[PDB]
Amino acid sequence: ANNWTDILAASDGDEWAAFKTIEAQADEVRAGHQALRRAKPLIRLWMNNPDGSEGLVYVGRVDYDDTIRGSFPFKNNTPSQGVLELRDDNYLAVWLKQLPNNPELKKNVVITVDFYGGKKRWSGLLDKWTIKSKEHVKYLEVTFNDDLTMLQYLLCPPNPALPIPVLQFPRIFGIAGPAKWAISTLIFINLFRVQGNLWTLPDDPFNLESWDDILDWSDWQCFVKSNSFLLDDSSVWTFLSSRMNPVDSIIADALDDAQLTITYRRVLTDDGETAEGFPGAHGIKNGALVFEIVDNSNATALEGTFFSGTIVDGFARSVLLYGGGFVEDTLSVVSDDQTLQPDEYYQSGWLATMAKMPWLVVRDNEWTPIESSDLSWGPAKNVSVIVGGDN
Amino acid sequence: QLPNNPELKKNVVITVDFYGGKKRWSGLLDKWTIKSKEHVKYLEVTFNDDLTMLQYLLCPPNPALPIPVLQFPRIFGIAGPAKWAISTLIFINLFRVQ
Amino acid sequence: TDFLKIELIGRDGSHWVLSGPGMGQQGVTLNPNLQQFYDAPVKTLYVPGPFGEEYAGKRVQRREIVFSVQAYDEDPDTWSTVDSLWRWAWDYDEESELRVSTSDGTRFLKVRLMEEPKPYYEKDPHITADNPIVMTVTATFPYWQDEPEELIWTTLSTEDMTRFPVRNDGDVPVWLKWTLTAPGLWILPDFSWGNDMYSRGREDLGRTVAMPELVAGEHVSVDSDPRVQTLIAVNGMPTQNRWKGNDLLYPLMPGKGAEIPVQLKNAPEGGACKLTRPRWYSRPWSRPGV
Amino acid sequence: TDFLKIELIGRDGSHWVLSGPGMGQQGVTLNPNLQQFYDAPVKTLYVPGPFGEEYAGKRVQRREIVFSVQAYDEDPDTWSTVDSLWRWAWDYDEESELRVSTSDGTRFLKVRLMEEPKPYYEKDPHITADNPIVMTVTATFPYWQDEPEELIWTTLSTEDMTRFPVRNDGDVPVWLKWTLTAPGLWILPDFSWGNDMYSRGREDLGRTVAMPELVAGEHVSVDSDPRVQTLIAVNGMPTQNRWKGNDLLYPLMPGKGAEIPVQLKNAPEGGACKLTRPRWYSRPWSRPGV
Amino acid sequence: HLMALHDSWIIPGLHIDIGQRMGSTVNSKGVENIVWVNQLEEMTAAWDNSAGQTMPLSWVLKAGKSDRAMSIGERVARLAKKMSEALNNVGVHIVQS
Amino acid sequence: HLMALHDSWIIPGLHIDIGQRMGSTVNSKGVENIVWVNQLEEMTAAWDNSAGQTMPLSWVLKAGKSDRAMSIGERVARLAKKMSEALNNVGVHIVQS
Amino acid sequence: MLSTGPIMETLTLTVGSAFEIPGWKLRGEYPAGTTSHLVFTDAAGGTLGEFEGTVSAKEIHYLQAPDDVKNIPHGANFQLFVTYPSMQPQCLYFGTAIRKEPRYPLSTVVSPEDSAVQYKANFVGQYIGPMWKPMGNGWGSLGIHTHALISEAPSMGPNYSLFSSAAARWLWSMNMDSVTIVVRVLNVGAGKFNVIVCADYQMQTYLGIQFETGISNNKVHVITGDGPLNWGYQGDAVNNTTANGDVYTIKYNDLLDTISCYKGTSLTPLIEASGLDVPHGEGFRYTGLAWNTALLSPGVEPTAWEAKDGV
Amino acid sequence: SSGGGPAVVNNYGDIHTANYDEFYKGQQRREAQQQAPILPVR
Amino acid sequence: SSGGGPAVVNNYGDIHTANYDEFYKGQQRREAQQQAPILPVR
Amino acid sequence: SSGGGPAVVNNYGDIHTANYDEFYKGQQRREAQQQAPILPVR
Repeated sequence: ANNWTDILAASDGDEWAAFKTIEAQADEVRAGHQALRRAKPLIRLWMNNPDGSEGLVYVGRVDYDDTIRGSFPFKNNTPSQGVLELRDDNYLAVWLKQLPNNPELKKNVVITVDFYGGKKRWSGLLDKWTIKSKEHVKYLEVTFNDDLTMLQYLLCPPNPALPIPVLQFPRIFGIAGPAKWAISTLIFINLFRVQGNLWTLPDDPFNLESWDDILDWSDWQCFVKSNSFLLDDSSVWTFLSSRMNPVDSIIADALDDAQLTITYRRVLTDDGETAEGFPGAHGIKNGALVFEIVDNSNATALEGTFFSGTIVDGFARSVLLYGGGFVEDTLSVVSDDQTLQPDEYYQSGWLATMAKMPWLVVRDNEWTPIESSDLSWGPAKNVSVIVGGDN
Repeated sequence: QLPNNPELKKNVVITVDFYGGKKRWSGLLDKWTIKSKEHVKYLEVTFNDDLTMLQYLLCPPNPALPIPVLQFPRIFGIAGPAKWAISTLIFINLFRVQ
Repeated sequence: TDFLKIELIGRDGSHWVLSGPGMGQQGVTLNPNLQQFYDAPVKTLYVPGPFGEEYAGKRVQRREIVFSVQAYDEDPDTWSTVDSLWRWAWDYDEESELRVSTSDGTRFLKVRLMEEPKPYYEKDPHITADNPIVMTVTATFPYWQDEPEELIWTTLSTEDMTRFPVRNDGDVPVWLKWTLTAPGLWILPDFSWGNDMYSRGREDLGRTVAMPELVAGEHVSVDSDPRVQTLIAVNGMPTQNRWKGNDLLYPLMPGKGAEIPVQLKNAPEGGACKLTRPRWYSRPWSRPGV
Repeated sequence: TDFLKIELIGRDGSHWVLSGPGMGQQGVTLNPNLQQFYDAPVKTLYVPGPFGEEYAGKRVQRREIVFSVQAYDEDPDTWSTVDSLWRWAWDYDEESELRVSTSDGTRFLKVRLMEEPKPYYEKDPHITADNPIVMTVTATFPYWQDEPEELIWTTLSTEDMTRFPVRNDGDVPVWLKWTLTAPGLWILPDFSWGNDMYSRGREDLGRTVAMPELVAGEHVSVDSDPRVQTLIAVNGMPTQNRWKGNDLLYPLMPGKGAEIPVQLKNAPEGGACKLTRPRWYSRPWSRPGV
Repeated sequence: HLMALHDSWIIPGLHIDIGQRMGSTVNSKGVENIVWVNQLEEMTAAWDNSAGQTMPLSWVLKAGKSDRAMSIGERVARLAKKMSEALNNVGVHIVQS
Repeated sequence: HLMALHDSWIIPGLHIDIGQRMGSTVNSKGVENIVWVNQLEEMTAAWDNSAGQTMPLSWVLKAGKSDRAMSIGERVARLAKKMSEALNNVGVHIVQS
Repeated sequence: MLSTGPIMETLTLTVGSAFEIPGWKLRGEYPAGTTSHLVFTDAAGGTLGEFEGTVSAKEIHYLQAPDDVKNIPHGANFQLFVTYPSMQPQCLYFGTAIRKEPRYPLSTVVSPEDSAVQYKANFVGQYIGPMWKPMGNGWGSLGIHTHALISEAPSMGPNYSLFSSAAARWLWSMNMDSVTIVVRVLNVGAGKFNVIVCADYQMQTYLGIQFETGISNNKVHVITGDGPLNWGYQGDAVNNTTANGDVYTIKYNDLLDTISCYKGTSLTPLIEASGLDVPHGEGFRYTGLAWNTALLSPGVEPTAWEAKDGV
Repeated sequence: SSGGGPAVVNNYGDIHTANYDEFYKGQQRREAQQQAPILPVR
Repeated sequence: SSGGGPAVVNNYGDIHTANYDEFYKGQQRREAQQQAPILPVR
Repeated sequence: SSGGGPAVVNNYGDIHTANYDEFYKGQQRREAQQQAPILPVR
C-alpha cells in the first residue's frame, strides 16, 4: 500500500517522477498480462501403466512449434473432439504409430494441453489417429475425445447398489434433491458400482464423516466432489430418473434447467497438484479425473445476477420470480442493487469472474480488439407444452 | 431493437405480395442474424411460412374435453370425405386451443 | 532538403539520419520511392443500397512501408561494419522509431521488419562497398504521433473537483489516459464530443462515469484506447472486475476540446490525477487543424 | 574479392572454391544474382486489431537458394569431367556444406538439391566447353552455422558440481545438447534467460531440472531442440518414461550467458558431462552484437 | 422436373398454382414428343441485389416429387421427422408396468 | 486402410476378392515393417471419359472397416437405418391396450 | 517566404574531442560589436548549455573544451543566434546535435539480472497471493490464520485442514548470493519454522535458520536442505525463547560464506554458521519458508516477511 | 478491347477473384433453408 | 516454351478456369452414391 | 513494387493458386470435429 504521499516522498517531491513510477508499475502489470495471454501451450502425452497398475505414466511432450496444427474446444456440458496434427518424423507421432502393434503397451493414451501454466487444461482420451498424405507428404492427424465422454459410457441401472443380472428393482431409479448434490450423487453411485460396489453405501456419500478412513480409493480412475445433502446451497431441487440411461443423458435436462456446469480436472500429481473435498481425495493417483458440478451462472441464486445491460450504465441485476406452480419464471429487476463485491476482487493477481458479480463486457465498435462473427436472436415458439402418455 | 424493447410483442409477420396481392407469402419471424462480410454488417431474417402452425397444432384423443382429466378413447378417429374430414380435424383442434 | 529530416532510432538505440541535414553521416542514405509512408491506409465499407451502395464506415489499415536505403563507405571493411550496424538496428519482435521532423514538429512512427531485408546487388557487395538494402517494414499502429500532452492535478481535500483543458489538434481521434491515485472514488468524463457512433451524440455530451472505490495502495491507470484493458491497478488487484460492465466509450474527436471535469470523493489523504492526451496524426507533417 | 570466399564441400567430400581467392581452380565459378543467400527468410504473423492488424509473432522459413555456377575448361573432355564431378558433389537425400569466409570468420550452410539442376545452353555443351548450371538448393535449417562449442567435465567423486561457461554471440536463440554418462542422478540448468514464452520469464531465471536416476549403462543424450526427443538412452531404455511430465523448455537467448550449474549425485564411479552449444547466425557474415 | 422461368411468359401463382397439374418437355432424343404431366409442387421466387452478383426476381418451379432424386440432406431430414413422430407415437402407446 | 491401385500389378477381383484378407503397408516412420492385415471391404472401379478431366478405369480399395473413420454423412445414414429398423421392431412388439 | 528564417542544420559531437565550428562556415558581414551565442536545450526546453562565438570581421568561430559539451546528449536541440549591435538577437541556424562516436549501450542500460531486488509480504489480506509457490505437499498446502483471539495480525502457515507440514517458495529469485531476510514472527504454540535461503528451483538444497518452540525445546538451529520438507541440523543449537511479534534477521554473507541470525536489534548474531556444503550462485538464489508441527495447530508462523539482496 | 481480356474473364467465370468461404456458406445457407422447417423440434 | 506458361498452370491445377458449382455438385453426387443405398425407405 | 503484383494478389486472396479438394476436406474435417462426439454409438 504505497500511498501517494509516500510515492511523492520517494520521488523527492516530483509529481512527474511519481506518476512515471506509477505508470511503470501499470505497464509491468499489463506486460505480465500480455505474456500470460501469449504464453505457449504445454502438450503432453501420458499412457497407462504397462504392468496394469494405477497412475498415468508420462510418455512425452509435443512442442507447439513442432505441431502442424491443433484445435481444442471447451464446451458447456457437451463432449468435444481435440485434433492435433504432427509430422510423422515426430517422436510422439512415431510412438503413437507403433502403439497399436506394440504388445508391451496399453492401448489408451491421454493428452493434456495446459494453458497459462496449467490453469486451463484440456485433457482427453485418444479417439484415433490417421496417416494422411498431402502431396506425398505424410502426417499423423490424432483425434482425442475430451474427458466428458466418460459420462456417456457411465450409465445408471435401476439399482446401482445390487448385482445387475439378478434383480434390478424398482423399474427405474429415481433420486431427488438439491440439483448439484443429486447430479453429483448419481455420478458417484454409478462410479462406486462400476469400481465394484466393494463397500457399503452410506446415506449421504458426500458426508465425509460417514466414510471410513481405512478405505483405499487409489484404484479409482474417476472421482466426484460435492457438498453433502444438508450443506448443498443449490436453491432449486431436481428429480433424476434412469432405466439404464447414460448419465449425461440423465443429467442434461437438469443441468440446462438449473444452468449448472460440469467441470472436469485431471489431477496430475506428478506436477505437484493435489485434490480435496471428496472421499479418498488424498490417495488419488496421477492423471485421475475429478468431476464437480458448479453454478457459474448464478441465475437461480437469491441475490440474482446480471441478465442485461447497456454500455452506458453497465449491467442490470435481476432476480428470478416464480409464478403459480413454479413452472414459469420471470425476471424482476433489483431497483436498489446493493450486493457486495466478492472478496476475491480485492485480492492481488485475481482475474476470474465470480458468479455473483459478472464483470466482462466485450464491446464491438469501429476500433475493436475482437471480431464479432454473428449475433442471432429468435423469439419463443410454443405457448403450451403437453407431456404424458400413460399414468 | 425488438428483442430488447419491452413495449413490443416478440412475434412479427411478413407478407410478400406478388401481382398486387394475388400471390402472397406470409409467415412468422423464425429468427434474425447480424452477419459481417468484410467488416460490412447486414441483417438476415428467416421467416417460417404459415403452414408451420399445423406442426404446433396437435390432436388429442378427445379434443372436446379437458386434457389432464380424461381423454377417451385411446386414439381419436374421424372418417369422412377427404377435404371435409381434414378441415374438420383442423377446425376441432383450433376450437379446442381457442 | 532542409525542409524535411528523416531519422531512424533502432531497437539498439542507434541513431541514423537517412534524409535531411546531416544525412549519410552514418553511412546510410534513403533512396527515392518510399511507399505507404505519408497517408495512413484506410479502407471504406459499403452496403448494397437502392442507388447502388451506401457508405457503411471506415477502417484504418496497418502500414506496409517498402523503402530502400543505400549503405556506403570508402573501404569494404568499414562498409561491412556499416551494413552490420544497419542490420542490428532492425528486428521483427521489437519496433524501431522512424522520426520525421519538419516545420510542423517531429512525429515518429514505430516500425518493425515485416520480412527479411533484401541486401546488395547481383555481385558481391565488397566490390562496390556501396549497396542498397530493400526493407519491408510495417507499422501496426499506423498513425504518426508526437509526445502526448500531460497534465497533473493533485489535491489534499477529501472532496474536490478540477477541469482539464483538452483539445485535439490532429486529424484523427485520440484516446485519453488517466493515472489516478488511491484511496478515493473518481468521477471521470467520457464526453461524446457530439460523436454519433452509438447514436447517443448529444445524449452523451456531458457523460461522466464513476470508477470503483479504490482501496489503499490501488493506484490505477485508466486507458481508453481499445488496444489495452481500461482499468489496471499497480498492485495487481482486479479493479475492472468491480466496475460492473462500465467503460470509457468515446475518444477525443478532432477539432474538439473543452474543460473536462474530474471529481474526487471519499479520499481521506487527498489524491492526485494525471491526464495524458495523445497527439496522433495520419501524416508525417500537416498544418494544425481548427 | 579477397573480402569474401565461398566454398562448397560436396556430399562426396569434394572441395570447390566458387568465389574469392582461388576461385575457378576446380573449373567451376559462381555467377552473379544468387537469391535468399544472405538473410534468413522470416515471415511475421499478423492478427486483426483495433487499428488494423496486430503483430502475432514470427516464423522462420527454410531457405530456397537459387544460384548459378559456370563449369569451364579448355577442352570438352576435361569440361565433361568437371561437370560430372560438380554434379556428383550434390544430392537430394544427403546435404552438402556451403561455407562463407570473411573477416567475421567462417560460417556454413547445409544445403541439398531441391530439384533437378538445369545445365548447359540451348546447343550441346561440348561446343563451348564452358556452360552454366542453374542450381536450386534448399536449406532445411535456414541459419548459417559455425562449429559448435563443446565442453567436457569429468569427475570421479560420487557428488560433484560444475559451472559451464555459456554465451550466445549469435542473433538467434540456440538449443543446448548434453551427453551424460551413467549411473548417477543429474541436475541440469534450464534457465529462462528472461524468455517469457511460458509466462515464467522471471520465475524460471534460475531453473534447474532433475533427470531420472540412470542405471548402469544407460548413458543419455539430452537435446533441448524441438526437432529431437529430449531424452534418448543409448541402450534403448525408455528413460523419458520415468521423468514425470517434465522437460527442457528454454533455448539460450541471444546476448545472454553465464556459468550454468550442472550437478551430479549418487554416482558410484563418477561421471562425465558434455555440453554442446551451437553457434547459429542469420547472415553469412555480421559484426558481433551485444 | 426442375424448371427455371427466366423471362418466359409463364406467371407463377397466376397462370399455374401449387398443386395444379402442368405438362413439361425436355429436349432430349427419344422424348421430345412426350409431355411429362405433374402437379406443381414447389415454386421459389428469389432475387439478389448485391453488386457482385445481381439476379433479378426469378422463379424456379419443381413439378412432381421423388424420394429417389431428393437430396441426401432433405432425405435425412424427412426421415428424422418421420422417425421422431413415430417414436413419440410408440412412446405414448407404451403400456405401463 | 484406403489404397488406390493406379497401375499396380494387383488385379482386384482376380488376385483379391471382397471379404478376403490382404496385408498392406504405409511408408511412415515407426511402422514400415508392420503389415496391417485386414479383409478387403470395398473396391470401386471408376472412370471418366470427359475431355476436360479424364481418368482411365482405376480401382480403389478399402481394407478393414472402422466406425470412427467413417464420414459423418455415412455414419448418420447407417445410424438412421438402424434406428428405423429398431423403431419398426419396437412398434411391432407393442402390446395393445 | 517574406520573413527571414533559420536554416535547419545539424551539429556533431564526440566524446573526448573538442567541439568546434570553423569560421569558414559562418560567413557574412559582421560589424564591430556583433555577438554570437549557441544555446543547447533538452526536450522540455531547459537550457543544458550556452556558448559564445568568436565573431570576427567576416567569420564566427566556436571552440569549446570537450568537458563543456560532454553533458549534451544526442537529440538535444541547438539554436545559434547572431546579434548585431543595437539589435535584437537573430537566429541563423537551429536543429539537433547528433553524436558521432563509439556507442556504449551497456553503460547506460542496466540488465534485470544486474539489479538488487527487495520483496515484501504482509499476509494481512487473508489470502496466500500469487507470489508464494507451495512445495513439499503440493497445491493448497498453505493457509492464513487470523489469530483474532490476541491482538495480532494474520500469519501464514500450513493448511492444517490437510497437512501438518508445508513449504513455500517465493516465486521470483534473488540476484545476489548474499541475502537478508527479516521476519516478524508469532509463537502461537509448539512447532518448527524454517527460513530458507540459497535454495534451488525445487528447494532440494538450501541453507536455513530453524526456530523450534515447544514445551522445553525453545531453540534455534542452522539447517541444510534435503528436500522441501527434510533438513539436516548443522552445528549445535542455540537456546532462544520466541515471543509474539519477534523480529529475526537472517543474513547470508557470500564472501564470508556465513549464514547468521540476529534477534531483534542485537548487533551480535544469535546463531552463526560458516562453510556449509551447499551449492551457491546462479540457479541457487531462491528463498522461502517452511513449517512443521506435530499437532494440527499453528506453531511459529511469520506475520511479516521481508527479503532483500546483499548484506 | 473487351474481347480477350478481363471482359472475357468475366465470361470465363470465377477464374480470377473468387473465394471458397462465402460459396460454401451460401451452399450451407441454401441447404439450411431447404431442411430447417422439416427438422423436428425435439 | 511449355515450362513457365499455361502448360505449368496445368501443373499448378485449378488456379485458372475452374468453377465451384461443378465441384460442389460432384462432391454431393459422390456422397449421395455412398449414402443413398443405405438410407431407409421409410 | 509490391503494390500491383503478386503481393497484392495475396491481398486479393485465393484468386491464383488455391485448390478445391483440400478446402472441401478441411470443411468436412471441421464439421466432423463438431459433430462426431455427439453422434450415438449405436
